[PDB]
Amino acid sequence: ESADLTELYSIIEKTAQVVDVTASHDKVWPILNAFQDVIADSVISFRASTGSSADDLDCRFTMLPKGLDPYARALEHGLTPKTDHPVGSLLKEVHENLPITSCGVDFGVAGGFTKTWSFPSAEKLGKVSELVKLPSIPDAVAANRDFFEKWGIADMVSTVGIDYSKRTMNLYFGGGVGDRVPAGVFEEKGVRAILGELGLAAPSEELLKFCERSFVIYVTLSWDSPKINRFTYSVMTPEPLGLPVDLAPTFERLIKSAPYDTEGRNYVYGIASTPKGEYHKIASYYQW
Ligand SMILES: [Cl-]
Ligand SMILES: [Cl-]
Ligand SMILES: [Cl-]
Ligand SMILES: [Cl-]
Ligand SMILES: [Cl-]
Ligand SMILES: [Mg+2]
Repeated sequence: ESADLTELYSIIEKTAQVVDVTASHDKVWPILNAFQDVIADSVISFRASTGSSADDLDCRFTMLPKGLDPYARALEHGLTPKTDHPVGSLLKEVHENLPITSCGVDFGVAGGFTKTWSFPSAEKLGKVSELVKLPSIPDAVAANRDFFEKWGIADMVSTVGIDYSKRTMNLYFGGGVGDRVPAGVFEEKGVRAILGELGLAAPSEELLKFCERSFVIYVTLSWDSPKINRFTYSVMTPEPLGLPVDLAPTFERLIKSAPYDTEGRNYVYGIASTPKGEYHKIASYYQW
């Protein structure tokens, strides 16, 4: 399957160029070699960003099997260094104490290994009450326990992302046929209240219209701040050109001119609110 990795690299290099990023052969090939045994059956997607994060393109391999510890694999191959910071111990704690059924890894095509993904199945979700007991959890989860309880989302953790490069964590809520994020989270009063409570930028008119199409949210937390770092609404659609947003030129190019067919496939779009403003994300699915 060495020639398979060669085609995949060639797709990664070109897709990077579509969004004005240059892939690093020296960073990406070790990752392809490290995960060669799980790439064929993985879901592979490319995620572009506006704002500061526009300087790299993320590549994600998801739906990786139970029995792969993707952080351990990255450590084993020297793709990321050992650390005593709790970020390095959280994955194992989450995998034991939340009903995780598959996983994933995430890398910048220029920057190298950045994140792991831990996925419960939609039929049985994770709980904030179990997260707050984990030795390596950010203190900010319990520090915002009021927020998760207020908005009725504490028992519907649907994905955990761990970013080793930034020392942040993402908690997703909602998705698939699982428990639903309450409707009030997506109505204007709710969007204003949430962003206000979290000290984030007041929602734009574009964000309000986008929120009407959303049923997945995720919260970004860190170990070094008691405050939620950002709040992101997500929308899944096979017609991203029809989203009620103005698309960045790089996003339009990724939709229209990727080196592969996404005919029919869903894209995943996000709008992140921070204390300074709104930044967008779009994921295109190469292998599904
Ligand atoms: Cl993110
Ligand atoms: Cl509801
Ligand atoms: Cl996103
Ligand atoms: Cl998203
Ligand atoms: Cl910011
Ligand atoms: Mg259910």
